[PDB]
Amino acid sequence: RKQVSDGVAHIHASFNNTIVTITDRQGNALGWATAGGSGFRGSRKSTPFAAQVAAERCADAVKEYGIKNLEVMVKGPGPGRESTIRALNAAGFRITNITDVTPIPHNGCRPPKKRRV
Amino acid sequence: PRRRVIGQRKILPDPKFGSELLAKFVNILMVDGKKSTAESIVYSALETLAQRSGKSELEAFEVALENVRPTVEVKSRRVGGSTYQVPVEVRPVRRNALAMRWIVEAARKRGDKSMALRLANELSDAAENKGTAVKKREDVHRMAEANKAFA
Amino acid sequence: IKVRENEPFDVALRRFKRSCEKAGVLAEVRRREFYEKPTTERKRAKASAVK
RNA sequence: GCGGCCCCCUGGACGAAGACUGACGCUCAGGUGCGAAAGCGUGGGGAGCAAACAGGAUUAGAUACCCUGGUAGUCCACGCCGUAAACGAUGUCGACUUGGAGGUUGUGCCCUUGAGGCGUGGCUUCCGGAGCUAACGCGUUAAGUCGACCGCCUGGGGAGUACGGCCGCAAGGUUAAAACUCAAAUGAAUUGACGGGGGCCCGCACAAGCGGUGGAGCAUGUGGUUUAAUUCGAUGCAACGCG
Ligand SMILES: [Mg+2]
Ligand SMILES: [Mg+2]
Ligand SMILES: [Mg+2]
Ligand SMILES: [Mg+2]
Ligand SMILES: [Mg+2]
Ligand SMILES: [Mg+2]
Ligand SMILES: [Mg+2]
Ligand SMILES: [Mg+2]
Ligand SMILES: [Mg+2]
Ligand SMILES: [Mg+2]
Ligand SMILES: [Mg+2]
Ligand SMILES: [Mg+2]
Ligand SMILES: [Mg+2]
Ligand SMILES: [Mg+2]
Ligand SMILES: [Mg+2]
Ligand SMILES: [Mg+2]
Ligand SMILES: [Mg+2]
Ligand SMILES: [Mg+2]
Ligand SMILES: [Mg+2]
Repeated sequence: RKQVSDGVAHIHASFNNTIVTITDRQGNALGWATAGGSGFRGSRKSTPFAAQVAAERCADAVKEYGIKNLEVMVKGPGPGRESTIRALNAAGFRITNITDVTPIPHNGCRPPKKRRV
Repeated sequence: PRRRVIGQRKILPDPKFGSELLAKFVNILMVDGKKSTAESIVYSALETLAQRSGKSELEAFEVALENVRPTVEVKSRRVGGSTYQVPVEVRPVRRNALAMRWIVEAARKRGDKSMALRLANELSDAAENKGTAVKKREDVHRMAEANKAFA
Repeated sequence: IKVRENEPFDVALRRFKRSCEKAGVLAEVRRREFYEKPTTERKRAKASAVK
């Protein structure tokens, strides 16, 4: 439809769920998928396998997309932070740079208290 | 066991046919310790299957056993929480024995005429893939690939 | 943070990310509530490290 | 008690020799000052976090642990409060007493070749000798040998409570009893046992399989009940086809 011919995939991976969204360099989202929405409701959605399933499910259908080269950037503590890439790269888009954001707060915003369980 | 390695001797090959697998099949099919009845029943079913399918005698059952053997099995595992169905790799001999047990129990649950014909029917429907052994066989395949990270 | 791999990368094997801290800083920072804890997390193992 | 960086004001400590005063010192009841966090008053600010509070879970119950929100508070200025396991559970000052390995910060001599040799101070961590100690342990930074002064203790509970005095806006703080009751309370260490502590190992313990019991009929024993009597024993595993 637009034939971007290049893009970047933002992965937000946490201990609870994984989200993957394809986007343009100018911050324009085309599609997204989540392990929770990929039929892994419960404890499996936090597993690496459900992350790669969502990655490939979001990467599929490249015809209308048109993104040939798809960079990658991950954020947060994921289920290895590598399985999603292992699936996405084989999905068809070659990877040349992966950046990791993982926002590290330089102090401030006192974290929540501890869990006594 | 827990400390000493074990291993069982190999049963005698099946009479006349010389099929070690057939000799093991009569062992599994044996009930109350009567090899005569098991041998008669297995031979009756084998000849019935051969004449019904038009196939040879040795490999007619081999095809069905090949087509009713699984690849992975779920083992109940719970490291930190509740039970997790963790699929595992099946050993060769374990695969063979499991398929054999599946065939025998599937023939057991039938009610066609008698063991001689029920075993032949099970072999035929296993060759075709429309029996009950195959119906139970696809379950492990569908339940595989659940929890890899756990061990 | 960034990978600049040579033209031959095989199947895109991550060799430099693995050698880097990977999750050094990530694991260091993902913890919480650094107020009453540090006063007591202190060496004393270094002491046990002896012949 | 104090951690981004920069500026202004300002206190203390340590090293080099040199000069100067000439016991001017140590300790300190009462007194004065400082003093975490929480808390209080007035006026601001309020992103995150979070007492109270609300809801959802778990549970026999849960006004708790868990989850979703969330006010005071946490922040700032000026005042008050004066309490902490405010601990090194070890008052300050001075002298003497074998060593070893480190850290941090000065300084002297030298073939100075070097991220080197040889010395001399301040602070600081660990291990250990004599000695001391109930023991654990301390050990030149003493809990060793001595000297000066101060503070405090006299069985456990009642009780750091009551009354009185002083202080505070309040919460409360400080000083501080008696009646009554018990024969103990307590410290260190030893052996064993136990732990929803850790490590290693074994058993048909689990797992992988076969066959069972618990369902039906019957045999037998036991409990219970009834009976003239239903003789007496045996009772988790280790009594119940047992004597
Ligand atoms: Mg949370
Ligand atoms: Mg005084
Ligand atoms: Mg305060
Ligand atoms: Mg206030
Ligand atoms: Mg206010
Ligand atoms: Mg809460
Ligand atoms: Mg006090
Ligand atoms: Mg303190
Ligand atoms: Mg302390
Ligand atoms: Mg004291
Ligand atoms: Mg010592
Ligand atoms: Mg009082
Ligand atoms: Mg009073
Ligand atoms: Mg045995
Ligand atoms: Mg078992
Ligand atoms: Mg019965
Ligand atoms: Mg008697
Ligand atoms: Mg009796
Ligand atoms: Mg008796």
